[PDB]
Amino acid sequence: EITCQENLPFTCGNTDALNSSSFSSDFIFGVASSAYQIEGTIGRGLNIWDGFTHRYPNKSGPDHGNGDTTCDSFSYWQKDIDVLDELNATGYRFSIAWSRIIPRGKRSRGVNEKGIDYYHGLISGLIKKGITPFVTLFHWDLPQTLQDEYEGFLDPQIIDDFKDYADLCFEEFGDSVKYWLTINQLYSVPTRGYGSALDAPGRCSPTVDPSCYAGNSSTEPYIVAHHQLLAHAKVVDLYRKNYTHQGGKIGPTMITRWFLPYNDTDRHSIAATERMKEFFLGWFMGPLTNGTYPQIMIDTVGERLPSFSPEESNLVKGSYDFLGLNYYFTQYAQPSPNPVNSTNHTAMMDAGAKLTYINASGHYIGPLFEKDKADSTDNIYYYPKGIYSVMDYFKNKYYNPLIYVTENGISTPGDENRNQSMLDYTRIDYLCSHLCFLNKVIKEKDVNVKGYLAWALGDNYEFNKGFTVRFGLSYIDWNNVTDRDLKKSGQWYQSFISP
Amino acid sequence: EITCQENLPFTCGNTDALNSSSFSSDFIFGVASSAYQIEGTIGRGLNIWDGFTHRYPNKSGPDHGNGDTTCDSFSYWQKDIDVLDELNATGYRFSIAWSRIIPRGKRSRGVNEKGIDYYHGLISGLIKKGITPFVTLFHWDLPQTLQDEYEGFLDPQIIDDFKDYADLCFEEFGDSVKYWLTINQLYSVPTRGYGSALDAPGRCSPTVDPSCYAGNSSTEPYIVAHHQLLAHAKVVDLYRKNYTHQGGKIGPTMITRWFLPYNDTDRHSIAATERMKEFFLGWFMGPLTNGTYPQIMIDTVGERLPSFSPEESNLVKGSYDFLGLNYYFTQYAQPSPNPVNSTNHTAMMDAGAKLTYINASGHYIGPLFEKDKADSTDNIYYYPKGIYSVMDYFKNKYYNPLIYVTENGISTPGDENRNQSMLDYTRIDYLCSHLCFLNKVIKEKDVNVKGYLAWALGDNYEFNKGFTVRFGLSYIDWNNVTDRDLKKSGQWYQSFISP
Ligand SMILES: *[C@@H]1O[C@H](CO)[C@@H](O)[C@H](O)[C@H]1NC(C)=O
Ligand SMILES: *[C@@H]1O[C@H](CO)[C@@H](O)[C@H](O)[C@H]1NC(C)=O
Ligand SMILES: *[C@@H]1O[C@H](CO)[C@@H](O)[C@H](O)[C@H]1NC(C)=O
Ligand SMILES: *[C@@H]1O[C@H](CO)[C@@H](O)[C@H](O)[C@H]1NC(C)=O
Ligand SMILES: *[C@@H]1O[C@H](CO)[C@@H](O)[C@H](O)[C@H]1NC(C)=O
Ligand SMILES: *[C@@H]1O[C@H](CO)[C@@H](O)[C@H](O)[C@H]1NC(C)=O
Ligand SMILES: OC[C@H]1N/C(=N\O)[C@H](O)[C@@H](O)[C@@H]1O
Ligand SMILES: OC[C@H]1N/C(=N\O)[C@H](O)[C@@H](O)[C@@H]1O
Ligand SMILES: [Zn+2]
Repeated sequence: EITCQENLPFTCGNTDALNSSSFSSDFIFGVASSAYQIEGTIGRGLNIWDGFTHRYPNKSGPDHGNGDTTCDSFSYWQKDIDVLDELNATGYRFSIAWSRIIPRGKRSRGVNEKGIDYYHGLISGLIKKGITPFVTLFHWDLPQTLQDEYEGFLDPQIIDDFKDYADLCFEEFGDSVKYWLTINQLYSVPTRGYGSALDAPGRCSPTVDPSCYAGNSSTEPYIVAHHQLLAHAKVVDLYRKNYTHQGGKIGPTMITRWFLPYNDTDRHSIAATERMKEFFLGWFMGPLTNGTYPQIMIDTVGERLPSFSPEESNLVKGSYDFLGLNYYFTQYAQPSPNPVNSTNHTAMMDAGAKLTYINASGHYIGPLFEKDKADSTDNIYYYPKGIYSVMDYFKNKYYNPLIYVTENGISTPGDENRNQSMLDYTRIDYLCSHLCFLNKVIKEKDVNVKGYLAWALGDNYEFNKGFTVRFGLSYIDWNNVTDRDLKKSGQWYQSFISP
Repeated sequence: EITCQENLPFTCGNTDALNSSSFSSDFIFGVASSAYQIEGTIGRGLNIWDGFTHRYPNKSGPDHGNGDTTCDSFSYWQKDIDVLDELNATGYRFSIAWSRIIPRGKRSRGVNEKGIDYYHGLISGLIKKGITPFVTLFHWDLPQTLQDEYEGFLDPQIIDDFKDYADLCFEEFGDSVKYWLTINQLYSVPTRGYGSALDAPGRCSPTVDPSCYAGNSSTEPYIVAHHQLLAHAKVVDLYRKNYTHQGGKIGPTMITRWFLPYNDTDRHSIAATERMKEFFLGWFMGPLTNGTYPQIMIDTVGERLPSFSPEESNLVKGSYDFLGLNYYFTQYAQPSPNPVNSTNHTAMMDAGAKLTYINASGHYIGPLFEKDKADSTDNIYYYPKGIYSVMDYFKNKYYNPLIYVTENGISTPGDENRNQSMLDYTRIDYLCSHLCFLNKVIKEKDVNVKGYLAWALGDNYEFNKGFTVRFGLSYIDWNNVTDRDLKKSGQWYQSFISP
């Protein structure tokens, strides 16, 4: 019988009690990254994260930081492999920058052979060290040209451009890459990129944020989400029809959260919690498992929710061999109005829920996850059992999928000095508390989870936050980025992997 | 009788002997800038100077500097107006960033009203201080989308996109702007952007520079130059047919240089010198005055030189109300082979000339203009009489045009500290020596020159050099860019203007 802690102090950092041998022999352990965040612009075209951070610097991060040079994994990819080798990691999730291999967006305009060579070397070096690649085709860094030609995922033109890009990746790298992820966190671009405009490309309704260059927060999230599903599905069908000889697997990445009622004896809060599951997870998992959006979304969103034709439904339903599930935290849900006629209406209001980390009786759900110094009542708190709840829910509700945990991790503040940042015991407690629950759900619920990739391999540019927070298991000095030095968490993870 | 100095020491910094009253009463005096170099990316889309400096950082400058923030004239445009007001300047040349007003390149994709507002405020503030704007529509900063859709000026699609952009500028700002420049230095994009790949977009033949993403240095300069002439001419015809009510004037900007024989008793060097005039100046001035390229270019370049149809010839011939002539220096020319079959052949080799600053008897042409610490035999030297020679030549060869000197200036090294940089006596000597010759040619040759705009208003990002050199008449601290403090040269220029 496995017992896991939900509250500080944690004791799961003792590798005598929790280690890789606690999991099945074949279980993959590693770390994750993405291309905007780590490579730098050298050698690639420009994408919408370049565009957004440069046009709206105060949205790039409080320090106005961006991915121009970052940790320079363009030059120092071997040092990333060395970190993985030091960890004895068996997996590494990274992304391919579309703008590095097809700087002009549309594949007929030519490829960047040097870009292709950069990923070939990375992939070869990973394999030579026994590290299985998990490659994300699209971690948000859309070539700027596509955004400017047709507003990217807002237009159905994205489908074929994304398919031709994907096809080039499978042709060039699929002999060695056997695990592909299509779009990172399907929920995030529609809502943050086209709803709140916190993320690239930064579109929204005028009264949501007057800085947005265009948009409609009420309708565009749905359009973009629908196009993401179609583009994803077209790529999975291409992979499974044209690249079955490579013997690999493909899936989407979901951001997952658990949801609990803000008041667990209040029917209205319970109903909001179930609505959040459908609006946050079912918005994509209903299409992916059934070819349709959830009924509550059909009902509430009405004419703003696109329909799938019968062909599209069939393309999307079942369009995965596995699911990459990212997991960081859980929210309490309570009812909230949905003012659909308000000029500041967003798609995120359609769920009819307000989300918090404190419940009605004043209980904070778990330890601190992210401090927000400008408004401390907006602090995020984590909830280790949420990983158990999410995996259980996916098995039960979503037809027993094969799952890889493709991100899990926690930041520490960029204001800490190097010594403080290296002594990242808060990160060991976060990681180990989640791994304990992950082992527990695999054993108790028989969830088909086959690997875990912690966020992040190293310190990097953090979307929305610049370099004001650090997520790495290895530390990078921004005044001299060559080295990636294992923190206390990296050193702990090394011992967890090889106890 | 006017006597002007050609060699150090100069004495023309004494405003008792040379000042604005030496020139006609109506003569315009001011300074110049360009939008990439001064504004920053905030509030605009991305262009090919963003793309080039980010993809090829070692070509942006030795410091890898770029125009991301620069002197932040987006925020501090009023401080630029204050500099001009302090100078009592009567003119200011600046450029409009296409990517600020039409971030998506093609006007039908929408305009950026806030971008438009930024130039309206600038223009209104200039006029309120009695400063005549001279506005460059295109100072090299092509929206990246156009480069990625069709390779920008490489394709004839540029013509209409540039025309629709220009039309928006005339509609929005032409009620107040009465002097328009179309393309900055017609020679430079074809040769540096598409020949040597020193400049955006960075195309060349593979053996010229293996880093180029595509190109052909032998043919693409000609294609691009031809499209520039067509696009320029289409915009001048639009201005003169549709905006004649505004009562303004439009012209191209030429980079001018004088050329002298490396050996003035050697027929071969004399012939090379005359070939350089045709290949450097006549490449554009033959079309602009006659609708045809020079005969020597027709003969030498052969099938690589595009033809104008009769309609195009007529559009281009006479497509100026004035000429903006930039002038910085003069070269000696000697013969050089033109290996047209060599894989590393460039269009610049077609003139059959090698250019130096030292003649056959060892004479350096004038004072130091730019030191090149990596190869000192590549140092540039200036030649004050060259401004006289150029203006005389334009009057005699090119049908007595109306001329504004739209750039003239000199750098000082970025390694100097602030005190040294403020004590920029070398810049006073450069400026005054040229102004003396400019007054002399107006008086002696009756050249129709009506104003002079020194490069630059302030320190800025220098194409190819980052922040490793300074050109300003006012100093900017890169650790805190708000202020623009007049240097010794700005203070001298103030007294020259108002003696
Ligand atoms: C941040 O920048 C935008 C311009 O993109 C401006 O509209 C907004 O007010 C600024 N935000 C703050 C908090 O100052
Ligand atoms: C607009 O929404 C903001 C946050 O969504 C809210 O504080 C404000 O009341 C809303 N305004 C109206 C008119 O509903
Ligand atoms: C930068 O870091 C690398 C790795 O530690 C080191 O070898 C190199 O000397 C350092 N550079 C400077 C300038 O300190
Ligand atoms: C500069 O960068 C390019 C890659 O864009 C590389 O090909 C070239 O060798 C580097 N130049 C030098 C002098 O190192
Ligand atoms: C290529 O040109 C470079 C400079 O233009 C020159 O030094 C070299 O000789 C040329 N090579 C050939 C094969 O002509
Ligand atoms: C920056 O320069 C401006 C102008 O001199 C000054 O007012 C402001 O205090 C300076 N900022 C800092 C942080 O020094
Ligand atoms: O916020 C941490 C990490 N979290 C993420 N999702 O939750 C992103 O996919 C990744 O790019 C980001 O850096
Ligand atoms: O090199 C000085 C100056 N010289 C220029 N031409 O000669 C450019 O138009 C301008 O952008 C550049 O900064
Ligand atoms: Zn940048």
